[PDB]
Amino acid sequence: TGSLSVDNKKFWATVESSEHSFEVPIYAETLDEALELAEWQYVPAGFEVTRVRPCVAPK
Repeated sequence: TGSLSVDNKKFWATVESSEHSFEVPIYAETLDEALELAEWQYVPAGFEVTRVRPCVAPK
């Protein structure tokens, strides 16, 4: 499903490294929650979560 932002608060945490900045779908209520979610869940992701943005899309 390309439209995974189905009503749930989908966020994109920019997990960045020197070579490339990545993004993984965070699911939280607020942006602060999404933000901690990244730095919380994204430890074994390798990259460093530099940003978190709201997808806030129905698709």
